[PDB]
Amino acid sequence: NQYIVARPVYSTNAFEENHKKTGRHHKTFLDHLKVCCSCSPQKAKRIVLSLFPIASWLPAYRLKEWLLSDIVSGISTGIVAVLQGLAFALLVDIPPVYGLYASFFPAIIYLFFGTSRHISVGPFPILSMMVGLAVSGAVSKAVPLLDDERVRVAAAASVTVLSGIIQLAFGILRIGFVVIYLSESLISGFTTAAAVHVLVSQLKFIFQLTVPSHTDPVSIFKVLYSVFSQIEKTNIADLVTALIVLLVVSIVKEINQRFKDKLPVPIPIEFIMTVIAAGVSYGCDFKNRFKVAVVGDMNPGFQPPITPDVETFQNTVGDCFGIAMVAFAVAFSVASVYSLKYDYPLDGNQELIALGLGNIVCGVFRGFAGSTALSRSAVQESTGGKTQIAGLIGAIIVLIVVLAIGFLLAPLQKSVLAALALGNLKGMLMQFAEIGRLWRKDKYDCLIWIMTFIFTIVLGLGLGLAASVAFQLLTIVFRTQFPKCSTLANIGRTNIYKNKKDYYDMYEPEGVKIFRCPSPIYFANIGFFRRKLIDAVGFSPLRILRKRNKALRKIRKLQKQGLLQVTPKGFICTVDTIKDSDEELDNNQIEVLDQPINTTDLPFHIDWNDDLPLNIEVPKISLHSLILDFSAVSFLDVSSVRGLKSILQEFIRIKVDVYIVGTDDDFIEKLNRYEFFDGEVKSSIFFLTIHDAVLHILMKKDYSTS
Amino acid sequence: NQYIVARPVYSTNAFEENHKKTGRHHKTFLDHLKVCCSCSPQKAKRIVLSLFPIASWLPAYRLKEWLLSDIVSGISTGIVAVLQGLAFALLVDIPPVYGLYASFFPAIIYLFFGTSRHISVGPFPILSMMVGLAVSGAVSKAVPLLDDERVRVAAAASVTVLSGIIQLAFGILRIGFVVIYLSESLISGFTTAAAVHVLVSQLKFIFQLTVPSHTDPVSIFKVLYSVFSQIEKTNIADLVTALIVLLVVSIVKEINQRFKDKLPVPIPIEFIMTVIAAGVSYGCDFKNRFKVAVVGDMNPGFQPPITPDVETFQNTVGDCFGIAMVAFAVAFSVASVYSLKYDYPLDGNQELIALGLGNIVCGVFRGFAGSTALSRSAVQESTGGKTQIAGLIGAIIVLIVVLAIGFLLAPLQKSVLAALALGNLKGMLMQFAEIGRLWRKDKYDCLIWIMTFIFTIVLGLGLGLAASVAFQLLTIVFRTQFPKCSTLANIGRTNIYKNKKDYYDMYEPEGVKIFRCPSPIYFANIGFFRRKLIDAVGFSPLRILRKRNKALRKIRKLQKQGLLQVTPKGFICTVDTIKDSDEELDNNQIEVLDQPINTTDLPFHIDWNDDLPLNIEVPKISLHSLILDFSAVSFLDVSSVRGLKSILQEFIRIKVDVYIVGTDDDFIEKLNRYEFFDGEVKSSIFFLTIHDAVLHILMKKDYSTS
Ligand SMILES: [Cl-]
Ligand SMILES: [Cl-]
Repeated sequence: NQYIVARPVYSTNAFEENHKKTGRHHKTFLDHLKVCCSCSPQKAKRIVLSLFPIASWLPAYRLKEWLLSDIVSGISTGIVAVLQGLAFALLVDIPPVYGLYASFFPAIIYLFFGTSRHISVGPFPILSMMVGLAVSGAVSKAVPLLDDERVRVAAAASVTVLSGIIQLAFGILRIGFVVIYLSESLISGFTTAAAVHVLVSQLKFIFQLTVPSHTDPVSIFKVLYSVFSQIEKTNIADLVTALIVLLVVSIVKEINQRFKDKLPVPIPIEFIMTVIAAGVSYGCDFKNRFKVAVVGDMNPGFQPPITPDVETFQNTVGDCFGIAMVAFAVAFSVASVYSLKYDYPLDGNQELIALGLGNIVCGVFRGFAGSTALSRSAVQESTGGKTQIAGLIGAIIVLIVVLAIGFLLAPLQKSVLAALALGNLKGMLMQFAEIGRLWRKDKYDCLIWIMTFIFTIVLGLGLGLAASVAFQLLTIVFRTQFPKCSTLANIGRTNIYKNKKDYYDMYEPEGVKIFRCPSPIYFANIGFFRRKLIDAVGFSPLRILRKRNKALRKIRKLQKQGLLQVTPKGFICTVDTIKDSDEELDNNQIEVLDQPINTTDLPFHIDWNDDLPLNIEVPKISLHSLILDFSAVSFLDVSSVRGLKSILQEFIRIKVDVYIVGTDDDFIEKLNRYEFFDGEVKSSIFFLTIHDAVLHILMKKDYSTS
Repeated sequence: NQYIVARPVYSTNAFEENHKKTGRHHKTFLDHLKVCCSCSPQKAKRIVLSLFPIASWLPAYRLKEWLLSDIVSGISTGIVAVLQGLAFALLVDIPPVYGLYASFFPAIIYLFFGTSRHISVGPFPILSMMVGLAVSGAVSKAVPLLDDERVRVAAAASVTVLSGIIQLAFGILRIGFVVIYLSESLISGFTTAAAVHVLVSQLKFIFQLTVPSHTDPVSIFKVLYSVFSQIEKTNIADLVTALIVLLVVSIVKEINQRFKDKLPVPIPIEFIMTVIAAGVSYGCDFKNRFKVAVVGDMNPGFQPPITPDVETFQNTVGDCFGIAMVAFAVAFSVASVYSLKYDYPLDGNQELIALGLGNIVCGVFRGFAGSTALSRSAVQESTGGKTQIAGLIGAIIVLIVVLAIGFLLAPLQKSVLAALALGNLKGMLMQFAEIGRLWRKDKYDCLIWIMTFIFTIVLGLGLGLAASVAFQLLTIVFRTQFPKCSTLANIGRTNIYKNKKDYYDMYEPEGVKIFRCPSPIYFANIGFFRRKLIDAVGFSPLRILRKRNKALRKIRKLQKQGLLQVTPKGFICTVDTIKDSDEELDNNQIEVLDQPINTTDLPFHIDWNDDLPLNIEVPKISLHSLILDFSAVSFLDVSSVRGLKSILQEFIRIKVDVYIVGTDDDFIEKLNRYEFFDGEVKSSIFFLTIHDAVLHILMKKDYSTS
């Protein structure tokens, strides 16, 4: 192997000069705006088919291969969705039939407007908790036992319509890329904190206690006190039934996860458990024997459309923003999992449009918000879900339960629903193991995780997410805050320049300094960059310039008085009796020491690194060439330019040639916009690589030696 | 000038093997915590000298060179500080003697604990506005005419004590680097919007109208409506006097800065205008002839110490946090303009300590928060101020006014004080020109400017600032969100690789792709990076792997059925035109298509790019080597490393070699912590430069051809 290169030393200017560059009209936004408004027949059809995905996958339906799997997966997911809807309507503190409305309407709208094929659409615990908190805050700020739940149902419907409107607006404006602003560790900490929230929320149903509608901040600790202050009134039948259901459900769920091969269809343990619980609570008469809290009689049928309260809109706009963002984040994560697993495209913008429309229709018809539960999407995909016909059949099962056979869910206890909702928490609760992993790998992401979790538990579920996103954006600045700037030296007498402190037998060319900042320099970076550059070169260029200007002022004062005669050979002095005296420039003239040294008045050049007459003392420097390795400097903001240009100017003023190497052409094109280059700072300071600058320096210095 | 290199082709591993690495100790947190508790004699001496700067700059005082200049500068800045304190006590809506207390106490404390030598310590308009808003909020939220102003004075004192406590705590924990979290454009937009706020807040004194204590959000609009709703009751004498004062002070400040040289000292125009205003108001009896509002009679002397209300602390935690942050940011900016101008070190943590102690003492003695006014600091520096003895003399002048000659300021109108404030406001108002400048230079910083302005005008000054810092952190993500990822190619048959779309006569080695992402490839951009890499290579590695696994499954099915035979020659097909039968794997068996292809059961190689027998079709790829130019990739978070590892594995599985080049030694070391490396994704994929990777590819491929 041999790396044999023989070419000329290239500046960026000399390179672009010798190699003619393909002229490219990069873009404007006028032509982009107009080409975005072409409205060709083919473009109009493409837009109308991207807004109505069912027109594309329904005619391409593979009946023989998909119909039975869709029917089976739909039966399973609908049976699960009925119970999940009842439980999550308990989480919202409304009658439990509105959970069935929330399980019915978004699935039917997403069947038409959605691009995913494997997610089940409906409520999930975190969003039901967020909606319950939003409506408990909306009923509080309201300028004035069945009226209470009626007002709560109205507030839930209005919160749902507003969050659906926000989602639909975000999908129309094509902002479907907001999901990138939530990292894996932020989502992890938020979801395990929310699982702890839900665990705490199910305690009033396991024990059958009466807990107020507490609100954030610190709602979880308020709910814990309300629960364990009454722990002497705990219903024992509710507790025992909930523990039995939770135990059996978790055992059979682990069995389903472990024996996923020998099992043809996963065991529907939730269905069996609720059937058995309702049968034993109806046969043994638990409602009057043990005084348990049961689901009770639900009204058959749907409710007429409702009108959204704009007062609730005003009172909960921010809560609905949080609800819309969490709903989209969760649904897009689950849908992305399945789209990567089955290799089909997933339009994020369409998701927002599909979920917003579903939430609007749901809230209009008295349901509450919901996008996708990973627990129900897994039940749908694991049972053979091939298309969104499984969602249609799940919604048909929900419709059958709403219209015909809801009376069977009358003797079912709320502790059983709470036990199921608690059984679905193992996956999120065991994410506490991410703390140690992230500690090992990346402590900024461990900070995001730990720091998200604390915010969400301490604050609310919607305020915690906002503070968490802000802190996660702050850790990006933490990463690039104190960069490990280094000094480079040549190792091997070749074109390899490494850290000066890392290898033996390196070589720094005399008078040359190579400095590397390993990160994008921004506003929070440039003071540190200047401090480290000054520590690396060994002096402050502005201080050297100021002392040189002081020395030049003293030389002029001593020479125009006659004590120092100018000669083209040197600084001969007729009298060597200089007395100690400083000019003591006042506050209004001291700014004259930062000006460039223009000593062309004297016929000969002053050597500032030699000794000056009459004991005038100036700090002597060895540096004559400063190379800046800008390879890993991705961007420069407005603050970086101002800071860098001023840094460069002082170096240039004290006669130190500055070279910037390792930058691509886009970097220099962007630097041309800041009006960075001028006289005394030109584009000739940019070279290709560190070696290119180093060979230029060597030839310059050997020619100056000649 | 010829660049000639002849070295061996170096992986990172081969370079570490050939060049022995200088062993360096671990900078452990425990040993660092060991140096923390030094208990050394000189260490304790320097700690005490750093906490009490006066013990170091007072003995080193130059009397004959500094004393008279400091005396004159102190006289001038104290005469300015009296009037500024009165005006800012107007801004806080308390009696005007508390502005004198605010101009006295912090200066006397900063004389002892301040590392600056040129700033004038006291209130400035933005902080007086913030303190007044915090006081109005506190009096609003307080659980149930002189009593109203007494309540306001107590709330101001308490808000000040809490602001000082927060500053002192931030200085004790050594967090004096938070000023880096405010860019130049954030500060510019904030100070322009705040100058607009201060302009609107002085209108109730120019016109002499009764405006309620409006509070944010949109307090600027509320105050404008209440002002221009009663614009008919405007006092004409107040407006005329304010306009005359404003015209004169603006003209004379312009004459001052235009003719700095001819004037030995700047013309004191606020003082002269105040004396003339008070004289024509007392002689001509403006208080009874025109019913003008005057400063009134002030209580001669100081007030006894007060105890901070903890109810006010509870009510204004966040308000005082914003006040502390704005105070420190402003004082540090000014202090930094003179440290640099006069070349002395400025400790930020001692700045926080001194400002916090000054605010605590001021609030205890019935003052309001203040750090420094750029207008007053400029008067102190521009008049000859050399040390903080000028601040001591200004505080002595404020003391004289408080105790002895305060009654002279009795007939002075408040419109004159408002006019002085506006004359000082002109400078921050002139920052509207930065909009077009930033528009031309950097549009992310233009966005920071405009959004900071809008957040500060619409929301509060404290909420406006909080929102602004969040959006400015978000723009950092906006920059690195959609990087200009590009494909590279060789120019000149040497080691120069540039954008494939930029020059003519470039060269792509057959089968090699070189991909460059020019940014830290973090959580915001790993999906984008993945998509762009897939667009660059021309295919999806996972899709090719899945179709190859499908083809191999069909091959094994047809070969164990006896339909085809295996031979060292290849596949022998006695039967051709096989019946096409897709296996149609189910949802729980399909992830077997993502497994590595281990066809060692068959003795011969299966050339997946050749023709497969019996109508089997797989996509063919020309790519056999993929180079990733990670030179400008600064950092990688957990999300990046998971996404990056996933991308690499898919490529490796389809037999495409992957090389990562251009990364420094520190970057590879960080990667090891993440456990990125394992079997099949080794450390041998890292090479020094792109040419090193390319020379390795060529030798590998030519050896395989040989
Ligand atoms: Cl779930
Ligand atoms: Cl000011």
